[PDB]
Amino acid sequence: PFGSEGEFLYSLATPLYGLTFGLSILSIGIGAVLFQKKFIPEEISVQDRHD
Amino acid sequence: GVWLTLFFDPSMAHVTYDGVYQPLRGVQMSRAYETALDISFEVRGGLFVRQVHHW
Amino acid sequence: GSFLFPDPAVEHEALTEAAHASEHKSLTALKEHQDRIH
Amino acid sequence: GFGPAPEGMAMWIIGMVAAIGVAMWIGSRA
Amino acid sequence: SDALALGWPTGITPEAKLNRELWIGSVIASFAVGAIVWGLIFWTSAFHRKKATDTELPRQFGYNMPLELTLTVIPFLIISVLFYFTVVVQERMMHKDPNPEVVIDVTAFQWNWKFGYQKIAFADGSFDYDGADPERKEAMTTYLNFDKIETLGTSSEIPVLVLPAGKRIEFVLNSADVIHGFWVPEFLFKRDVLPEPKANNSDNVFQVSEIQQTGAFVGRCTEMCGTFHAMMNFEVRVVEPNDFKAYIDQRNAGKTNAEALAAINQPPLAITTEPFESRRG
Amino acid sequence: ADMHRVIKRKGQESFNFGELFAYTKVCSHLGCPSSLYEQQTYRILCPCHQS
Amino acid sequence: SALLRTGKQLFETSCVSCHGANLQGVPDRGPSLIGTGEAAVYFQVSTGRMPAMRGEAQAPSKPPHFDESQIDALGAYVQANGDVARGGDLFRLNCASCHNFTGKGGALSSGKYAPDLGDANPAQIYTAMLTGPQNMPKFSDRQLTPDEKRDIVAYVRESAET
Amino acid sequence: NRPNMVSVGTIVWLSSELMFFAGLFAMYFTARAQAGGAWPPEPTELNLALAVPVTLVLIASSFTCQMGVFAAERGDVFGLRRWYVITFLMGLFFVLGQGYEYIHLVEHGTTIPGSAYGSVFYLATGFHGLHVIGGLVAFVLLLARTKMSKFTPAQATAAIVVSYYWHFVDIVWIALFATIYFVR
Amino acid sequence: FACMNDIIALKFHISLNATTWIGRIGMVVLPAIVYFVAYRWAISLQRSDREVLEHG
Amino acid sequence: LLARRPFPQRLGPRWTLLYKLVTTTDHKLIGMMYVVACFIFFFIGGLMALLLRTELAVPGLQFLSNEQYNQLFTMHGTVMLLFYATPIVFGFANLVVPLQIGAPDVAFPRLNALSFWLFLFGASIALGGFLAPGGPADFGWTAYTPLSNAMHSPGAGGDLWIFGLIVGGLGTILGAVNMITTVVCMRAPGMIMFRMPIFTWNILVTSVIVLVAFPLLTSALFGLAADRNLGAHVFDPANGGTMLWEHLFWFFGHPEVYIIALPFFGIVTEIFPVFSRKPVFGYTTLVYATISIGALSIAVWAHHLYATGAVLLPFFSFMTFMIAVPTGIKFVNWIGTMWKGQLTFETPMLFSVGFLVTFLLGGLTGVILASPPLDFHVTDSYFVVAHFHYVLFGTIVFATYAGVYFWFPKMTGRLLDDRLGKLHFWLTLIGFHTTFLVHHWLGAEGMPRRYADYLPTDGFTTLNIVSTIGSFILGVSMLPFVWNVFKSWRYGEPVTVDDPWGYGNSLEWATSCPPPRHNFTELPRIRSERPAFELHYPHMIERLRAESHP
Amino acid sequence: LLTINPIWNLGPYKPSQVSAGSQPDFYMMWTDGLIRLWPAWEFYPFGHTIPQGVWV
Ligand SMILES: CCCCCCCCCCCCCCCCCC(=O)OC[C@H](COP(=O)([O-])OCC(O)COP(=O)([O-])OC[C@@H](COC(=O)CCCCCCCCCCCCCCCCC)OC(=O)CCCCCCCCCCCCCCCCC)OC(=O)CCCCCCCCCCCCCCCCC
Ligand code: HAS
Ligand code: HAS
Ligand SMILES: CC(C)=CCC/C(C)=C/CC/C(C)=C/CC/C(C)=C\CC/C(C)=C/CC/C(C)=C\CC/C(C)=C\CC/C(C)=C/CC/C(C)=C/CC1=C(C)C(=O)c2ccccc2C1=O
Ligand code: HEC
Ligand code: HEC
Ligand code: FES
Ligand SMILES: [Cu+2]
Ligand SMILES: [Cu+2]
Ligand SMILES: [Cu+2]
Repeated sequence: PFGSEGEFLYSLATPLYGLTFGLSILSIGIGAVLFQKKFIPEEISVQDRHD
Repeated sequence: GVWLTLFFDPSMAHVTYDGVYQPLRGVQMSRAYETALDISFEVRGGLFVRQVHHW
Repeated sequence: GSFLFPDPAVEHEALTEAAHASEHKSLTALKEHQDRIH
Repeated sequence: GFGPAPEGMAMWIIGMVAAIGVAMWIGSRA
Repeated sequence: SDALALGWPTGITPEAKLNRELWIGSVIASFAVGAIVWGLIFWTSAFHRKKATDTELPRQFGYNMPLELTLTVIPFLIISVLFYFTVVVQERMMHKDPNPEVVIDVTAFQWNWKFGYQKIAFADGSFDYDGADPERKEAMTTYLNFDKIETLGTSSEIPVLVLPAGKRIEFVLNSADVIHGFWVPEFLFKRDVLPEPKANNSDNVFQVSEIQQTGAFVGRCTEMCGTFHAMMNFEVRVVEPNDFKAYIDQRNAGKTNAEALAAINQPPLAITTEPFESRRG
Repeated sequence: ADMHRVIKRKGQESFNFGELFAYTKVCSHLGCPSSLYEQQTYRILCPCHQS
Repeated sequence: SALLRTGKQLFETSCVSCHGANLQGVPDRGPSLIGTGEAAVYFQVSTGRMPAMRGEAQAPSKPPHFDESQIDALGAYVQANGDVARGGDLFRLNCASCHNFTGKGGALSSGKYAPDLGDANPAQIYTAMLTGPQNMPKFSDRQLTPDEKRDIVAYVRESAET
Repeated sequence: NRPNMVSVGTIVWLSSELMFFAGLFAMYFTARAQAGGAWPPEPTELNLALAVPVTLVLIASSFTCQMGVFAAERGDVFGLRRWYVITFLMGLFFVLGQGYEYIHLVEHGTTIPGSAYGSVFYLATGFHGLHVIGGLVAFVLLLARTKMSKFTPAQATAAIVVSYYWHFVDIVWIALFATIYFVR
Repeated sequence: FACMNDIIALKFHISLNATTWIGRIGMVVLPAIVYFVAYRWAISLQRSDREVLEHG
Repeated sequence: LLARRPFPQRLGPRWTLLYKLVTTTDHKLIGMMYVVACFIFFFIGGLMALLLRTELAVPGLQFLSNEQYNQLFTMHGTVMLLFYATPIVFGFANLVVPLQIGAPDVAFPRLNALSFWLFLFGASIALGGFLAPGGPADFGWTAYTPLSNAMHSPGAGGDLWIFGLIVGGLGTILGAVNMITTVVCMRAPGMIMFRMPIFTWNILVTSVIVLVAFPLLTSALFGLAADRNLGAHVFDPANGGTMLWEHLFWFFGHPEVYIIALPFFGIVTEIFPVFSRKPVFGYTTLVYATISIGALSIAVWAHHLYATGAVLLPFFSFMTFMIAVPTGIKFVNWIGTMWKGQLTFETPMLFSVGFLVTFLLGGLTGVILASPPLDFHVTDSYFVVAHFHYVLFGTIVFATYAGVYFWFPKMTGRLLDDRLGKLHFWLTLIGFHTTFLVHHWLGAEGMPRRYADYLPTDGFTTLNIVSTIGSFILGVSMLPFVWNVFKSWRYGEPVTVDDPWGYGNSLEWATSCPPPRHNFTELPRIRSERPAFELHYPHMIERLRAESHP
Repeated sequence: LLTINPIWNLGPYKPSQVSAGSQPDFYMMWTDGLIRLWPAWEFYPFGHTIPQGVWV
């Protein structure tokens, strides 16, 4: 409750679920872009659409 | 949203709260509102999955 | 180099001769494909 | 207000900025 | 004369009769200078481009260095004469003589005036009030000079102040909330009141020598106070010194200014100003 | 103090008893409860669409 | 203490219409209570657009603006947080422009008198002084100590009763 | 033989910010003279500890920022980067050092309302606290700018004028350290 | 920005009565002058692309 | 032979201005955006005075409320001084200063654009307080601090006033950084700091004074907003305070008056040797005069504080007399440069003469007001409001219209019309006899300034009617000027001529009108104080040296 | 990090209660703003009525 003793550790429950879930795959997503930008070779492929 | 329907009861039948949130104690609420207050409060990390699902 | 320390400048002229020619290869690639169509 | 209006404002300046600003880094400009 | 001073009332104090005397000595000395420059701008309206010179013959010259040294000292000498006469007058004004002979607090609160009488001691030693109390002051935990013969002056009473017309008169200028201004237009002088003038290194109080006329004169507020700044018209009267001794003694038994001015056959309300209808509602 | 500035309805002429009135909270347009009172100038502002 | 279940249900029944911890759009909303406490959040604001919940000279009845137990409970719910003569003179100096003359700075007709203050009492005055008012700057902590607030409240109360 | 326009355009501007701290000193001295009967910290005590170990960091920041601006004039793009990260992390120690001094003086003494000294302290040293945070922004926007081009003399000129801003902030704090702690 | 006018009323300090009259008058006026400030913007962006081709 | 187009292109294409306005660094275009946007604010601020002036005519309080009057001399005093008169300084500076020296551009071209757009959004915040419920700033443009508090002035609009003058306040500090470093670093080869026309000196000197005044105001308005939004005890009368604002605002207040006065002394110095065909009499005398007024204007701030109790009176008395000496020298160097040479009263010359006629009463009543016994009676009266409408309205109306009529066929290439130009002067000056001359009489007998309503028993009725009839004549007079500009912008007689006024002095009259995008096609050989008079007239060079020095 | 919808502050939907900020999400905000801007235009073509809600 609002004037309790462990109220501060409750108010950091759902932010600690956010900056540890979301910052994990943000950093996995950043590292997987930086593998594509820096190691997978740049290619320019042209495909004739037959539409 | 598949997660969030494992805990939600969508009826409108009236029932008093008698749960864990201290201001809303003994308030005539629907069961759709009491289980929406059980996701936020009485499910471990259920407020997170509820807030992700709205954003 | 790094954000604080450089590379020994033999590995710099190799990473900028093969970098201004790896984009010049990209420029004559589309130029010799645009002239094939038109 | 604390309902949908400052939450809806915080969508466009935090969420969609960091969802367009990512795509301008993954994608190109042509 | 009257037309040379640009719309100036003849001052009722002799410290303002010196002030109007400096004004007429300053406007005429400026209408001298303002007609020299107009006599040179409109003299070049006799110097047009006339049809007599087919070629440009303007006689171009730029640097007449024995002339700017003349027309720098001459504007410096007119100032150095008319600066000496602006320190003598501001020394004769604000004289600060420690025989008060009446002290009138003004206590300009939010959007009206609250005059209060303090110790009055004539040169004959006749009236000698001597004891406007500080017991009301110590209840406020302040600085405002509270008195016993104080004039409330609500928004429809338009507070008529009464001071005798032959003695030294001292105005302790405090204020309650906002910076107001204190200006009788016949006292050719202001000193706009401040909230806490002891802490702002302000002078807080001035004196006039005497009132050399009788009648009743207007009072106005000048520095801005807020919405009803234009409606803070106080009003002063100048009864005889023999009639003023009967004023406070009728007042000390307990009446109002609508009743205390009837005992000395004065008009009970203000005569040069009136309450405002839009402020009353 | 303000009784002469009261205009009764043509049909609802005598539906009051001693400086009292009873109007519905459910407003006459889309049915939100009108609750704001405005004790200075008598207005029955409703929060949903500001009638 | 005040029952916070009653306080929540009273908030929902009577204040949710203009306040969701936010302020009412129409005119000027009361807004979130600053330094929320029984002393100021309890004290009503009859002056202005806001309606007066507490009714002076009111016996217990089913139709009522507010309930002494209801008021305290709601003031508490909103407040989650998650020389008498000498005092009067000081109040006139600080509030001399508006309080002086017992009048109102905003409106000449409006006054600090009991008819203007309705069901006034020392506690209601102290509380509005502490956090001041909707249009008046708060005085506690920021400007005046508790003795000074208590003394100025007493002076205003004695002046208005007499 | 041309007098480095951007350097002239900064020191002409840096004389304006001295007048911004002229109206903030003139609030301090007029609340010390015409309001201080006793010494101006009446319920508080200004500790020189945690005020001397944070003003000896800014003085050493100017001893490392000027070593960075020596590297821009020579051509060391990486020597310019090394001595500004020292200057950034020691300027960030000043904000975190003084920012802990403000928390020590709110939950223990005078906050910004409710004190005559409490308003002329959190604004004289407060707008200096925003000219350091505003200065550390200019180190991020300069070191990241050295990562994008060939380090022209225009990249060096941009590092001259950020250095002049940091020495200005350093000297103004000496005019605040030798005013409010020693001339109490 | 007219559905949240009560939040514009409280926080931004404007009105609750005048935020519909800047909406109801604005519903006709503002989409009429965004047509003019974008048709004359999109053409002036075209003329900026011809100065980089003619001159460089 | 010599194939041309009959009449030049009136308006351009569909879209040659909307973009290329947003993305511009051309000082010739940002100069024309300061000028046009300030006349948007010369009408918004100026129409507020006509609503002030009809309430005062009939002695009742007719249609404006009491509180609505008090928020219409603030928003009139703010918009006229700060949102019209301080940016039109940098309006004429962006048009002319890179031209009068041999410069291609201002020094920092993206702080020229940023200094404009800080003004245009800083000005629409302060007068964006009419949208507030409680209206804009009730307190005056001086904003004295027991009146401007959290509980005396509670509404926003007063707070929007404060942060509309720090955004525009930043917009002039950043503009004075340009105007110094342009003059310091970007002159033509052969242009020295001297032999450079006096308008560029006045922009050089006032750009110093902007850096002294406007940061000190910005430091005061962050001190006032800390007192209002936060709780603070700066500007509190128990802590100095209510005379602290009297010393921080007026230390801004008088050297902002003198950044309004001096740059429009330089336009008037620019016009006299063009129309009276002989040089500036005492050129370097005007250089040393401006630096003195640039130095004296800062140490005289408390002449606005004579009747607020106690300041040091003999210091600010004598030093306020000291500005009358160099401005008196600047009048000797205006009649003297107009003296022997042959006159032609075209509309740029006509307005500079009406400058000399009307500024004199403002300067004469300035030293009337500078002495405290003459000031103790009229210090917050309608004698003051009479004073600064002979001394602002000279520099800001009769010397901006002197400069707009003089650099309209340089910035646009069209001659602004003269038959519709002489009408605009004599609808202004005849409607300026009638407006502000009578306030000298009206205020010294007891009508103080900032009053909404007065009483009909006073003798103020038959003199406020005179000052209201004339105020509409001064309001009608803007109508044959807008019609002059709106027609002669795109219509109007072309100038295929590098100097339309015949005898131009400075370096801008040697380039084409309008100039190219870097102002110059051929720089002339600079050897004297006026380049474009040695050029266009080679046979006068033996007379600019021998026939000088009487 | 950012809270989105506290349904525990305002209680259950009871038709007697009231909420001062009754607003939809931003995708449905233009529908609520459309109701506020249309003026009170009703018709009454017969004994029946046509409310303001036909214009939305
Ligand atoms: C206060 C709320 C704030 C909350 C935060 C929410 C903000 C959203 C996140 C923004 C995400 C942006 C993209 C991120 C992924 C890309 C990452 C990347 O590197 O790609 C490179 C990318 C270019 O890559 P490229 O496509 O390959 O190159 C093509 C050409 O270069 C192309 O050349 P060009 O001509 O096309 O120019 C391209 C460039 C043009 O360049 C620019 O225009 C600007 C460049 C810098 C932008 C970012 C600066 C800082 C970001 C915000 C900082 C906030 C501080 C205050 C917060 C207070 C909170 C209390 O434009 C862009 O790249 C688009 C950037 C989008 C701007 C974001 C706007 C932020 C909105 C603010 C919301 C405020 C929240 C209010 C809510 C309040 C509460 C309800 O450049 C960038 O985008 C840089 C962005 C970096 C931001 C990340 C955070 C910075 C951390 C560094 C701190 C260093 C510490 C000390 C270091 C010591 C010394 C070094
Ligand atoms: C850009 C606009 C302005 C200029 C220029 C200007 C020039 C002066 N002003 Fe001023 N001003 C005051 C004194 C002077 C003096 C001495 C000069 C000088 O720069 C004027 C220079 C003199 C001349 C240009 C004449 C030169 C011609 C010749 C031929 C020289 C020889 C003649 C002499 C030496 C005459 C002396 C002899 C006599 C017999 C009078 C005073 C006085 O203590 C106040 C306070 C009033 C109050 O209490 O509120 C004041 C107030 C204002 C205000 C209002 C502030 C407010 O709202 O409170 C504004 C807006 C303003 C603008 C301007 N003012 N002035
Ligand atoms: C730059 C400096 C200034 C200029 C220029 C100026 C012009 C005038 N003033 Fe003034 N002024 C007064 C009268 C006039 C008149 C008749 C004019 C004239 O030159 C103005 C000419 C009129 C116009 C120019 C209006 C033309 C309107 C038209 C043609 C229609 C407009 C149509 C539309 C659609 C508008 C929107 C247009 C768009 C483009 C959107 C009076 C009263 O008779 C007071 C006393 C208030 C008091 O009690 O203290 C006063 C007070 C002041 C104060 C002291 C403020 C204070 O105490 O707080 C200052 C500093 C000042 C400066 C200036 N003043 N003036
Ligand atoms: C493109 C388009 C809508 C074409 C319509 C075609 C057509 C002719 C239709 C005829 C029918 C008519 C007249 C429809 C009228 C429009 C209508 C009533 C509904 C259409 C809804 C709709 C599809 C809208 C799309 C527009 C939209 C929301 C975004 C596009 C804006 C663009 C191009 C980029 C966004 C850039 C961006 C991410 C900015 C973020 C930062 C900013 C400035 C956000 C601004 C912002 C926005 C945009 C909010 O929606 C918002 C909502 C609630 C609170 C705050 C905000 C807020 O701050
Ligand atoms: C349970 C407490 C509570 C309820 C319920 C409540 N208010 Fe208020 N109201 C306050 C308090 C406390 C203030 C004083 C302002 C402040 O909090 O700073 C106030 C102030 C106001 C004001 C401003 C008055 C002024 O002079 O500043 C208005 C208007 C107002 N309320 C309207 C309403 C309306 C309309 C309702 C219901 C329809 C309502 N209030 C219900 C506690 C309440
Ligand atoms: C600068 C403004 C301001 C100051 C200072 C101020 N007040 Fe007020 N006060 C108001 C306003 C406005 C109201 C009207 C209530 C409202 O705002 O809704 C008010 C109302 C009151 C009321 C209620 C009167 C009624 O009938 O409702 C009391 C009691 C009061 N004030 C006491 C004080 C005391 C005690 C002081 C100082 C010791 C003080 N005030 C200083 C502005 C102020
Ligand atoms: S719901 Fe539309 S008016 Fe309340
Ligand atoms: Cu007053
Ligand atoms: Cu007044
Ligand atoms: Cu001045």
